[PDB]
Amino acid sequence: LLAPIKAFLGCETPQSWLQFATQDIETLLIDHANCEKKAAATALNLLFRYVERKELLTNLSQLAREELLHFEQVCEYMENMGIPYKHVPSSRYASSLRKQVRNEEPYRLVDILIIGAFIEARSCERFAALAPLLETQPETQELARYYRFLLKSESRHFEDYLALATQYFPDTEADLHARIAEIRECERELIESEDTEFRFHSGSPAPALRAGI
Ligand SMILES: [Br-]
Ligand SMILES: [Br-]
Ligand SMILES: [Br-]
Ligand SMILES: [Br-]
Ligand SMILES: [Br-]
Ligand SMILES: [Br-]
Ligand SMILES: [Fe+3]
Ligand SMILES: [Fe+3]
Repeated sequence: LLAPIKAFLGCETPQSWLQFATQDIETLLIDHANCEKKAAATALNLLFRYVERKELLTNLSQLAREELLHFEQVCEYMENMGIPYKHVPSSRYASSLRKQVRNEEPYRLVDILIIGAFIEARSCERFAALAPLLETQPETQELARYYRFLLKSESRHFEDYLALATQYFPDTEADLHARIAEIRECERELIESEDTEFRFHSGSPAPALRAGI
């Protein structure tokens, strides 16, 4: 299941991220909640703009409902875990990737769908990496269960985004691969490079941030 996710991504989640993540479950979960909202937002914006693309309408409308359901599920975990819904401003991740999107159609559309694929792939890999680590303490065992449950969901979302990108790309398969490889390098750098904040999709925690715990 994770084999094609790992092939598609340009790196694994660094061990530095995973070590920090277990020391700030609160930020992890609130940012997770926000990411689920953002994935619904992305899909819905696409439903507004590309009404001629009929497989995108069917698939992404379903996806946006599932993401909203994920949102409600995380909100319930927060309730149950005693976690208030604090203001956590968004990661650098999605906004940086969104800066790569080309203006010219249909490359705009294709880039957005390729980024979707990478975001969903990365989430899937990161949930997978976290789940066994969270399993090790009782107060995070329920979250681990939930993270393993999400894996199937995210894997499908990745596949769907990538399938859409493939069918609406106008040029050769080789041209698609080369563009995917460009976005892969951007995403890899966002994940592996140092990051002074901690979020679901934040990069390798900086010393500054390590000192704070
Ligand atoms: Br859009
Ligand atoms: Br629903
Ligand atoms: Br024990
Ligand atoms: Br291209
Ligand atoms: Br880097
Ligand atoms: Br932080
Ligand atoms: Fe989700
Ligand atoms: Fe998703």
